[PDB]
Amino acid sequence: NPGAFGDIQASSLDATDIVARTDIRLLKPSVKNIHVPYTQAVSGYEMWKNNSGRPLQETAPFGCKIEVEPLRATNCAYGHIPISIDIPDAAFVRSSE
Amino acid sequence: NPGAFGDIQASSLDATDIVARTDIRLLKPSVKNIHVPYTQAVSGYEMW
Amino acid sequence: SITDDFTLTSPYLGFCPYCRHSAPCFSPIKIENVWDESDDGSIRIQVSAQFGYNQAGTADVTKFRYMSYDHDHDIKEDSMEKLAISTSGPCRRLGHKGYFLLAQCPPGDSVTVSITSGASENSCTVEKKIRRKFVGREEYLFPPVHGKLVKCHVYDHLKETSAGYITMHRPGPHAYKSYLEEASGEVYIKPPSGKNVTYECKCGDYSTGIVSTRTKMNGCTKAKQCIAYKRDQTKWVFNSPDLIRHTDHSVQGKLHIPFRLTPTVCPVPLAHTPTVTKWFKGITLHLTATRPTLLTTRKLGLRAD
Amino acid sequence: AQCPPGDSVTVSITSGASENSCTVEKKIRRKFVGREEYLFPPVHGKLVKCH
Amino acid sequence: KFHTVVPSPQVKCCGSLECKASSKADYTCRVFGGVYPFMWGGAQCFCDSENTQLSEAYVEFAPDCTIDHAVALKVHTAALKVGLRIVYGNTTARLDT
Ligand SMILES: *[C@@H]1O[C@H](CO)[C@@H](O)[C@H](O)[C@H]1NC(C)=O
Ligand SMILES: *[C@@H]1O[C@H](CO)[C@@H](O)[C@H](O)[C@H]1NC(C)=O
Repeated sequence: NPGAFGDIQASSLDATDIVARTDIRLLKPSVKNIHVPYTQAVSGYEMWKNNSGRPLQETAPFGCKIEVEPLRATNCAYGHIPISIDIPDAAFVRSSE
Repeated sequence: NPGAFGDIQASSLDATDIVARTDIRLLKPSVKNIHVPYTQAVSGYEMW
Repeated sequence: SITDDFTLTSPYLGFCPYCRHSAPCFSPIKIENVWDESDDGSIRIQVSAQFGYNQAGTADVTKFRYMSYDHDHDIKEDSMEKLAISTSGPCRRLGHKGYFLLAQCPPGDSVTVSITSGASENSCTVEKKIRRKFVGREEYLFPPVHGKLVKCHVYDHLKETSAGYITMHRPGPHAYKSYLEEASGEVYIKPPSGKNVTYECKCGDYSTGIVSTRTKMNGCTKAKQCIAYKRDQTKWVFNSPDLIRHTDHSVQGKLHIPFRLTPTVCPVPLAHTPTVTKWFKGITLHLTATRPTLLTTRKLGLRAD
Repeated sequence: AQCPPGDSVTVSITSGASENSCTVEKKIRRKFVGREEYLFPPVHGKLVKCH
Repeated sequence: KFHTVVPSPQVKCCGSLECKASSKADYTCRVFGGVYPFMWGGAQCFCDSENTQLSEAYVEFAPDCTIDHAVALKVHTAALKVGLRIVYGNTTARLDT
């Protein structure tokens, strides 16, 4: 969609199959000199930067610290873990000791 | 009180008995060069 | 494949709409694109002339080369102390390279390049919203002494870095009206200094040719219905909307764009430590900040307001 | 004379280390023709009558 | 943020330039009739009024997109990986589950 996020897409930065719909329009030249007059919608990346809101490092519930490479949420409590432990018999001592 | 009127007081302008309670905090120096880092509450006289 | 010899590349005359006389204009310095995506306010300016290179293209600091204002288009040197950059006040020039400049500028609304010579006072200007940019969560005019040293991204001052590549093609025809003269209703072709001239007239038929000598080729009626240009021009130029391509418009070379965004540690201000007064199920922060400072609060429960 | 926008007009003569300058109040703002604001006139356009 | 590079326009004089489709990002080729090209130094071709100008406009990534780029991901499901410090009988154990 032009004028919005995702207007230009590619599988990688160094990829060659770049696809885009930037709503670019070519106009007939008016002055005698040479130029290519083009009217284009603004960058949807810039519009999304200007209207990003707040990221999840500042709005994630339960106090989850969002980290990247890899994408993960660290150090937050949201429930209960039932842990079953097989404690070895060498740890225990007899009641007489 | 800091940040409001009466933050620094004295009986007279030339008196050495001057009292103040501005929130001045000395910070730990981080860069290599010699200085003082300090953060102060804004003077309450200009706020008034 | 990306060569940096610069002995096989040439600048060009650009069409930009504001010289000194405030009109659409031809300039040897034409700003093509401006990339203000740094974090120290430094900008990268793509000017249609080479920089740091001599007459023949050998690396020569404090000289630059451009296309002159004459019929014999000789690539002409000038000294780089005459170069000036401004947005609202003067800019500090930080780096120079062929087709590319790195300059630190104050905030403004238009980027201007100028040659401050005794006679040649050519200038050019593009529209660019150069704004005050800060990293972190507290605004600042300039970075302070005390800081946090967070990661930011800065244009590298060295010319050896590369942020990509730009395509360079061989130039096309560039016709002259000074190479055609109408005498007694007939056309003459006038080559200066005996240089070879390729001509094309179509008042009787698609009559091409090459001469270094004055010629009544078909006689014809007016010089306005024919052309004649130079042939000995195989010097690569970066493709621009103010030029005409040659018929084999394929990528003849690739040229490095300098001043890559290097990640760099850089300081940000530390705001005044808040005074927190505690009252039952709530707190009150007494916040003093000379510059705008971001406060972000969230509850650690199911609903993070 | 063509001037940037400002709040005053100033004339000076840099003669004998004395400017002999004069300043007057004037509301000078960047005025534009037509219905689209522009810092400087562009290449492509409609060629509207102005004065 | 894209670059929207516009190359040098193609001119043919008393001849047509029906444009060829290309695989570049957001390709836009469009033909102009009745054009008179003019760079500095004079009118740039012979043909009086019947000229064709092929104007080309595709789009490309900016050179500084290797840093300021946004990557889009799908999130299906997330599983915890907790580090547990369990001590028992004056014996410690730090382990990830
Ligand atoms: C976009 O950025 C401008 C910069 O001044 C800001 O005023 C504006 O609120 C932002 N958002 C929108 C939706 O225009
Ligand atoms: C012009 O062309 C002739 C033959 O085509 C050649 O001998 C001569 O060197 C050329 N001169 C220039 C200046 O290119």
